[PDB]
Amino acid sequence: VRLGMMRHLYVVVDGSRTMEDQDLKPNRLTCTLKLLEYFVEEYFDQNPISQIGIIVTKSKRAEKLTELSGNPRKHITSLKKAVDMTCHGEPSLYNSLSIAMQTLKHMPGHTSREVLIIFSSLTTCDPSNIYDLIKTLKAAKIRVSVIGLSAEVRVCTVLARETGGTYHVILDESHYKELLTHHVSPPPASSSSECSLIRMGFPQHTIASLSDQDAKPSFSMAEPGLTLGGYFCPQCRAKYCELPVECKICGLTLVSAPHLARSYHHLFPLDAFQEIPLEEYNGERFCYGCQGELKDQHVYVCAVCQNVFCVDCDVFVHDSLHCCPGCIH
Amino acid sequence: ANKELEEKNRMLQEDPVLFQLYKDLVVSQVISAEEFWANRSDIIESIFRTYPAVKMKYAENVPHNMTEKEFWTRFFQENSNAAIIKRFNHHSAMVLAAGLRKIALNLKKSDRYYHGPTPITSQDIINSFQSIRQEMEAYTPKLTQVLSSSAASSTITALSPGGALMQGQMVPNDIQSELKHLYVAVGELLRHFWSCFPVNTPFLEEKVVKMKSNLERFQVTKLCPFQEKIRRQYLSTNLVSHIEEMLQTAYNKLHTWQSRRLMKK
Amino acid sequence: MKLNVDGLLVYFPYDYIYPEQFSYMRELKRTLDAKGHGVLEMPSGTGKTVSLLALIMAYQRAYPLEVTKLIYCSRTVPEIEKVIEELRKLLNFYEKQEGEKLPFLGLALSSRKNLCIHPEVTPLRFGKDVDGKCHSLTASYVRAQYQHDTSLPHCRFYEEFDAHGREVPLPAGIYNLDDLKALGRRQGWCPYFLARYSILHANVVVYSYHYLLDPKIADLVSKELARKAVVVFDEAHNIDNVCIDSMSVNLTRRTLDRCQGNLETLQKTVLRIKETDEQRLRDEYRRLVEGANPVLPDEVLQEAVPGSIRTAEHFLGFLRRLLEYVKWRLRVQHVVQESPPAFLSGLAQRVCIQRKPLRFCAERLRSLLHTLEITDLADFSPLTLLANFATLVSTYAKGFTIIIEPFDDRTPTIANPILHFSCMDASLAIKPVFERFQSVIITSGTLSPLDIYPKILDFHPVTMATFTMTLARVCLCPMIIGRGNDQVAISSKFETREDIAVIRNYGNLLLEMSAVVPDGIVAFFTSYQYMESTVASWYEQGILENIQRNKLLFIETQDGAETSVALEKYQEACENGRGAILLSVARGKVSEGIDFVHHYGRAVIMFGVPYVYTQSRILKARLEYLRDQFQIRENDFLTFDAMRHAAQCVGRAIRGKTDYGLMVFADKRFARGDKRGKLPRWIQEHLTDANLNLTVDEGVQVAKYFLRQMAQPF
Ligand code: SF4
Ligand SMILES: [Zn+2]
Ligand SMILES: [Zn+2]
Ligand SMILES: [Zn+2]
Repeated sequence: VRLGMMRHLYVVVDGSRTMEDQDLKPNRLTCTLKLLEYFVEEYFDQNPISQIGIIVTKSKRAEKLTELSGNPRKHITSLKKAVDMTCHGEPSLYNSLSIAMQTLKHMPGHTSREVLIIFSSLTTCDPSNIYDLIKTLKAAKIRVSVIGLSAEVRVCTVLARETGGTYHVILDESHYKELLTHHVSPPPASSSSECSLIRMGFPQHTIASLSDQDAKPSFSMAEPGLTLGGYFCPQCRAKYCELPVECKICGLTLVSAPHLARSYHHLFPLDAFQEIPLEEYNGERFCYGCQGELKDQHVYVCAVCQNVFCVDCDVFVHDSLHCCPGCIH
Repeated sequence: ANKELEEKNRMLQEDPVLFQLYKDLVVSQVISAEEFWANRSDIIESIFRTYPAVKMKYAENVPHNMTEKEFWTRFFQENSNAAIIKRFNHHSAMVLAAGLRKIALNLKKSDRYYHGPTPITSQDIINSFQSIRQEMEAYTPKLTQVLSSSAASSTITALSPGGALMQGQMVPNDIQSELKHLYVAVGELLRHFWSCFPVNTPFLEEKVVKMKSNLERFQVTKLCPFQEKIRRQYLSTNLVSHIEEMLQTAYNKLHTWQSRRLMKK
Repeated sequence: MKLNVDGLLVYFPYDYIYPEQFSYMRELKRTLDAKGHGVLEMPSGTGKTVSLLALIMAYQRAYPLEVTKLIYCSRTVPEIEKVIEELRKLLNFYEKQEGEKLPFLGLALSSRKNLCIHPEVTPLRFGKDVDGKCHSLTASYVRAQYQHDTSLPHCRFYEEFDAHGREVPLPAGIYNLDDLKALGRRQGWCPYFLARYSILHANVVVYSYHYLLDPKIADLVSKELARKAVVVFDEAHNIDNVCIDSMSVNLTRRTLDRCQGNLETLQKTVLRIKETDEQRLRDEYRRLVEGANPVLPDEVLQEAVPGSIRTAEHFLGFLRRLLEYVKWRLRVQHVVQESPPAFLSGLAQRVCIQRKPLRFCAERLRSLLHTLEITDLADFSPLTLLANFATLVSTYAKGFTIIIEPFDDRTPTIANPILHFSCMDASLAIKPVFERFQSVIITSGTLSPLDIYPKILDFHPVTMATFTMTLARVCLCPMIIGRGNDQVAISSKFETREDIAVIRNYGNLLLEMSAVVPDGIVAFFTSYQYMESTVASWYEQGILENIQRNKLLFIETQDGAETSVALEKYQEACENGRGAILLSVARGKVSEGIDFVHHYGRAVIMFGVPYVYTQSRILKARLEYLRDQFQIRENDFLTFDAMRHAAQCVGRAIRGKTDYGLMVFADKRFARGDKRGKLPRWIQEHLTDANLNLTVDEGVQVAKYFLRQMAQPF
């Protein structure tokens, strides 16, 4: 299934009073903030070209906590600040969705717009009806996948399925990581969603030519001191401290070669390995992947290389490495 | 109405960065300000929205020889039992009315990724393979073969800053603020200049903006060297050449694309 | 999905059936095979009709001679409309399997008020007014005048229906009330009468109980033609109340005053007739000598002779005398009086009215009323009510009682006394159904134990089967919260009702539950007066305001218009994220009428056991007789009525499609073994002893856990 390589996802978090209640081990608001940091940090680590923007809705008002950006450190910093947030009020889904729609209305067609709403308080007081907004979202091809907390609220139930997103509820804290972790992967592009080519430029890192000859002093582009060398642009010719950052001038995405290669594992997902507990003529006592003795009645194999991988290797290969070690050969 | 005038007053002093740079375009009398903007309690409120009767009473009972505190007093003020049920349903109904305003993927060439963007007889394999096969029949030469005083010492000298493989000034600080102000100045105005440049815009209405922006590039950059001249003629140290690239490269893109336009015609 | 039942092969449209369904069909077939009346309970409101219907369709084809027609009744027309849809879906599936049309006809009857096509009666909504207009249009005089074709509005639909509808019967098809109305318009025939004619040959006929219980109307449409028919009632747990209410007739001072004025109009009408038309209308006297309907059932009904009353002048005085006796006997100021057999003796002695002439008064009134060519019966409807009461008392009083209330409750002094004639046993009015029809299946949900019904209704069931729904996921999660955070008894006892803590506990439970319960929730109180006191106590405290902050709250009132608007707003709240807390009374008409589905009434709350004001004499007479006869303890029936009624309103949350919904009983009484035993099997068996006495906060926590498990998909 073709996926949305570049996606603009908004993590809407409810500043409702119900977040004050502690059903989980820590304060519920802190836990979501603590875990949301993992998603934000992991979200870019598995989709660099994408960009994220967080919104916090409290006291019936939706305030953009952070605009769309490509730097996980900036977003994570806001999460740390938001830990001490008052968290007193009632959320307004219409306000939150409306705020996201305005920013996402002007986004380019190629990108896959998305929204992730962490719903905590089942109540949703809104200035106007949301069903009109729901119709607008579908015409806006925005995928809203709510993640409720302790409630299978009907209003969100139609929202996810009607708008094309997915709805879920937190069975427990451990299950909470699984739910957000699922949204890290680029959701498949549906029939309604379309695709198009996107222009990009690769900023060659440059430093002083020859012992500060014809040097290129500059400070930064969003107390930065003078920098001997920094990333430039094919068109801006502006010194960008770090990548990948959208051209503050061109509006064209700048991204290094490795970042694009980071997302190729999505295109070619590794075929799962059949699990056979018995030895089944496998005369190698040591696992091939890790050269370690198999202390469990479990084995994994490919359909091409036909190698042997223990539970640890198969868990690792399908979790992080996203490729078969031996089958590369 | 004078909507723009009110907006300017709100941003006149509330935010320095926005107004600071806008004036600079007029400090030297570069271009008209028209193109600048053209291109770019709760409790009473709840009762105001909830109860229509209070809204009607407020308009008719607008403060006149009275006090707001007295008005607050008027708020809280078997048949009586039914009133609570009727009020709450009416109150709940009013609140509800208040919030209701009237594809499988496929590919043809996957080998290209494996040898991705990064760019770049037979007997030799046989000859080399056999020779190495007989190499290690003598092993454990560690006593002396691994390193020597001369070989080890040479490595240390190389690792020294003078040696090979080990290659190895914030004097201006007040000027830094001006450059940052200038950097924002260029960025603020380049953004509009580059706003329409990437898109061809084969339309007179959209293309007219390009011509005005294209001409405006000279006007904004006409005054730029004058500010540069003052800073340059201070100590002739820590030359600022990067700021020139954006302007000069903006010129080259302007001149080249403008020239390309003539060829297309 | 054909099912090879032990008795035979039964077609089934839906993909799969739970194990309980297997038991359902075989259990039903057992009674049908035995051709004996029985009673059974099945939890699911939806899918029960098709499973019940599915066997009948197979049974009819297997043994067409055994069963003539199916008479499947439903409580309310809004609910019978959805039933025929299930039958229509089944017929298409069965017809598709066969591949050709089959001799199967299905239709639903109803009152002319609900369905009709005549423009004149369309604007009117009152049922009584509709009959008066229709009766006038279809009156023999109009029909006789229609032959003359004089200048007068004649209802064309009935005129052409007689010439056309009589000759050609509809071969087959399924026609709901909405569909039936359209058919009449295009064919220019009565949706009502056309259905009435179809009853002669209609495999499946469905209509409300009031078309099958009251002898006034049920008997005529339910003639002996159904010698062996599978008559079935649905959700007929409160069958006795509907069955008894058919017999009960209420006479009031306002009604009596209307009768006196109506009688005067009747006297004036006769005077006009005498001077205008005497000979032709006098012929009816010969017809009377030769020899709106009487409420007497088949055997009880008598038509020997009109009696002494034979002329309008004589008969009118007869009503005049009887009206005066009731007028005086009603005006008497005293304690509530009971005199089932003595009232007949008292009336007979006081004003010299023998019962036998008085028995035919109701029938004579209709016969005499017809001779009067009256404009409509709506104006004279109260007079007929007295006539119906007049004949009913003179007919029999063994299982009845005349109750006179000079002073009405809730009023220190009221000048509008009401004379009650409430019955005491439902077997009397339902007796003809059992005898006329070989077997009756009283299918119902939330049914309190079956053994009582044969005691309440004089019948011998073939089987007493209780079914508990079996699903891969445990949809319903019942619980009883008898102890609050204060660990204080929370029983809503009449003496303990005044407790502030008990009132506070309910607000605490609702407030806490409202926090966790998603959009859609309903709370049931015991009575309107108690509900207001609880609401007022919460209103004075901050509990109500906190509840308002948590979710929107709606209360219910006696007037239907307010209830209709409030209920519609409630459904709007659930659709949006606001959610609504609809406070209602268990015995209020809103609870029985409304149905709660997914994201509607998610957590039904039963605040206190539902009990009526024991001071109500009418209930005492009914209660006393059940103790006097059939050997039922006074408390046993009283608890049974509450348990059956408490389960009635709270069992809607599990309508169907395995939509998760929890039921919380806010009273320690339910935890008692006696209450649980009377609880329906499906609700009872799921309920466990561990969660039986959950604390208010403890119950909230488990409810939050329960939602989590149900929230996740399959
Ligand atoms: S005769 Fe038929 S069409 Fe006319 S009012 Fe009666 S039911 Fe309606
Ligand atoms: Zn650029
Ligand atoms: Zn291994
Ligand atoms: Zn492999």
